[PDB]
Amino acid sequence: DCMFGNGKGYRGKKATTVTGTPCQEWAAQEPHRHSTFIPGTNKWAGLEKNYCRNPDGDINGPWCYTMNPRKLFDYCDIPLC
Ligand SMILES: O=C(O)c1cn(C2CC2)c2cc(N3CCNCC3)c(F)cc2c1=O
Repeated sequence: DCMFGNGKGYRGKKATTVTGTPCQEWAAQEPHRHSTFIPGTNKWAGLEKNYCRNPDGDINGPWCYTMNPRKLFDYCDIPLC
């Protein structure tokens, strides 16, 4: 699928970053601990499995926590609608 504007409403199944790195699941706390952007308390941003999302409305578009233990997050690569 494509993304509208900055992709805040994107609900597709892309689950890798721009470089191909697998995404970490939003509910997971490994390999990266995070107190923010958890599905338990954010019920409105579609924080589902390990899919690319944009809960903070970054102009750069949808992103995910990465499975690389050194690198916290990266943007994904989804075309503009
Ligand atoms: O406290 C935390 O766990 C985090 C706090 N922040 C904000 C900076 C204070 C984050 C910001 C991130 N970026 C997402 C993409 N748009 C820019 C901000 C991010 F990927 C993760 C976190 C955290 O885990």
